[PDB]
Amino acid sequence: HYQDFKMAESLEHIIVKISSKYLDQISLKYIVRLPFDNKGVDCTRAIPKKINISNMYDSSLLSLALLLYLRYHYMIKLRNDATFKMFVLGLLKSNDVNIRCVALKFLLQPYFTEDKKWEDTRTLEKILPYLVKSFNYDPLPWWFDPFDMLDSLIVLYNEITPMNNPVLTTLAHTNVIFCILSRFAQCLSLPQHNEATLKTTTKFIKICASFAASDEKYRLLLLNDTLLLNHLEYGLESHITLIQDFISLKDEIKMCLPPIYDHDFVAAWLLLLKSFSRSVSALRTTLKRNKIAQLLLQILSKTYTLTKECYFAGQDFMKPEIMIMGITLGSICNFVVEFSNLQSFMLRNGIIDIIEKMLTDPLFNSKKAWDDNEDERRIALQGIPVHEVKANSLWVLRHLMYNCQNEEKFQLLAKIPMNLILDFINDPCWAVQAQCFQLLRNLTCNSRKIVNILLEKFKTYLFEFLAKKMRLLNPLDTQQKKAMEGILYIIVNLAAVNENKKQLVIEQDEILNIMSEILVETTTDSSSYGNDSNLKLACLWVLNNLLWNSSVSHYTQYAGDEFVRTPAAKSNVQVTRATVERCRKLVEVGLYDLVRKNITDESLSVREKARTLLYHMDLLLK
Amino acid sequence: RKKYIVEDQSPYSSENPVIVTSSYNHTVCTNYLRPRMQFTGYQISGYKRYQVTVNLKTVDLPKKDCTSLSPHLSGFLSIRGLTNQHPEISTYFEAYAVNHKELGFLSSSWKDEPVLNEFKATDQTDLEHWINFPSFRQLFLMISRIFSQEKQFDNYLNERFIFMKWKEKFLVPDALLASYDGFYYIVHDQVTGNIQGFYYHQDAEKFQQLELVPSLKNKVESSDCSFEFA
Repeated sequence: HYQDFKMAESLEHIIVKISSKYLDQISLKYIVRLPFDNKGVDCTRAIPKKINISNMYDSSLLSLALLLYLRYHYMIKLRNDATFKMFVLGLLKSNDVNIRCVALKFLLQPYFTEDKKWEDTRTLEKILPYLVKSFNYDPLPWWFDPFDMLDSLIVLYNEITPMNNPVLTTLAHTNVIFCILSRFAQCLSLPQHNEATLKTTTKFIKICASFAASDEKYRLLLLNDTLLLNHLEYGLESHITLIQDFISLKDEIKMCLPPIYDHDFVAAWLLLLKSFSRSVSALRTTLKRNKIAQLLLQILSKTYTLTKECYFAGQDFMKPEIMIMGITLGSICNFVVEFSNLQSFMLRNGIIDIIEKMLTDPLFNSKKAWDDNEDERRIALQGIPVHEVKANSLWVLRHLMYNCQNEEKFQLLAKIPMNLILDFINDPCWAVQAQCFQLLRNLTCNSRKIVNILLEKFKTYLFEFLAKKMRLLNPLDTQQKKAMEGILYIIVNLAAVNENKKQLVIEQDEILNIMSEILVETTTDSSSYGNDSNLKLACLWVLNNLLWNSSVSHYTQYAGDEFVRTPAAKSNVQVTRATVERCRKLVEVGLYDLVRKNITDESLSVREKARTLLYHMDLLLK
Repeated sequence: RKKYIVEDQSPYSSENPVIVTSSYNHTVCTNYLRPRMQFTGYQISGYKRYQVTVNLKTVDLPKKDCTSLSPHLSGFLSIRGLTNQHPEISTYFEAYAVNHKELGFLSSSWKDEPVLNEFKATDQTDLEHWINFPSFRQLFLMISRIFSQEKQFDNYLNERFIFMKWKEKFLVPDALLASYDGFYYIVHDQVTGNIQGFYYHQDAEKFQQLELVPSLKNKVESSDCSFEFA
């Protein structure tokens, strides 16, 4: 740790010693639109003139030292100095390729590490033409890859702001995306291929899948070509044949073994498949093919039987396979949504059986006991992360139970019982917990028997468990916030079943305290939860479900056979006084003033929902 | 015994991540524009009346910055006969809202794209079909003049009325197995949550009304399902 500090100090000293000789060549004549000061330099697209290091040893030393300094300095200044930033911006136009590449790496590092750095789009617009020019140099260093950096920038802006991508808009106006797509179509049509052409095609497939991850324009523009999906199916079929050929000769081979040579190719093809499947029109018109679904299921089964059988090949042979399992399960959980046409196809070909076999394995489930004849498999396959497989499997199970009748729910619980989900309820990975809570929320929706089963598994203390979960999940992380919303909507679905469930919900005191702490948050009090309107809407929906039923509707409104009476027009006095007692308890707790404070809330949905709830409570009280 | 409490080994930590969820600029939905929401009404075509049902599927309403052409609303629209014995025709449709930053009232601020070129008719036709609604007038009393006044409007999600355009894409039961070449001018009221609109096509009759209303359920207690595209 001390040697890292010494190395960082030495490299900073080398950079400062070398760069101070050529620091006087910085010259930029600009205009600020509102003299020897440096105010307003970050308001123009211009960069200072070309700075040339005449000494060759000095240029080599500066390049290598600055690259290692980029490796070191975040663990332990020069980034924040305006003079050094202008020096590197002038170094961008140099003649030496190494200097230009190390300048591009220096300027683009804070966008991936610093917080709230991605709002600086003017620096990105200043930098990007030189990256585009850096695509066009014949001797390139081994530590510089323009494909990786462009893909990283596009993926960063897709993850942060999905609706607005600055890089795509500034590349579309300047005729670069059409050149990239034309070069992709040319690489896919080469008559002779080798390893270098596969790597180039893989990078092109990755950047094209990064184009269409959050924009329908590039999705439809890519799907305008009628020969792309054929090549996708060809790649998946090739990998399936390679895996099957390796399985068929496991006895002769049987330890370091090289991985299958086209794992990156297939991973990039599955990335395109996922990005294409993220839109409903393509799921209903263009991705209607059953061949894609059967190839995905075949890939999943073959990879699982590789991990089950040929474990002697080492971890280097199995890590790409588990990555392929994760990406295939992501694509599958996109295809199994209810309003897609292929959902019954995956039900008919047995996706639930594969998920049930995969989830009960001790490799993925830590609550299972390792059998006493496969200790070598446990030794060989340990250390490989398997969290994404479990999260995506629970995602598939969550999407299966979206807006379905109780027959399908009972069939799934006959195949995959509740004890497995409750084994996965306490995973150290937050994605697995979030998907488990959302799956439980989807299961408990509009069914009394599933709620009774969940209460029987918690023989209660379930409300104490949910209250303990709610007080410790950090709402500044998106997976923990997703789990929090899943918990709140489990409480929503639980209190909308019978009168006994409403009595059980209102008897608790910690849940009411949690609701009062959620509702009290405002613009200035956005510290405990963050003034999120979804949690407020969930709490108002719980309060609405506690006070609404048919007898109250008949009391407060009123004064086959081809013509039946409504349920609100058709014992009601006891239910009415129970609801009035619940309203009086809610008034005595102190949620009425919070409902008024939510009348005075900024967002419109919370305003209208709180207005309806307050009017109903006012009319019940009198 | 309390198995699920004493056996919990989650890494609880009140630290701060690299990127906070407040920086995540996601998309929202409203009270009556939830994913699973049903609307019912009629439609006066020619002189006859039809029954129209709308089932929403995905609602993805943008915010302050939006340079993406992903559809804001999506659903199934089914038209069945009421006066005559006309068979049911059901279609998949997509829809774009009107925010006064990128997608203005007139079809001249809409960008020239192959996916957005089916929502554009004429600035004069747009002005007529929008001046028919009283909420449009109450918005503009509080061609170049209306756009200049449109440039200073507030957030469109905080206003009671939402203006948008609907376009039927294809047929819902089997896409392969076209009388929907026009588009709908739609106004939606959030407080009462009802939908009015007009249907426009050049080679057709003009000013066909919609007048939808939410479909009341048979249980006042409601439970929530969810989904998320990966």
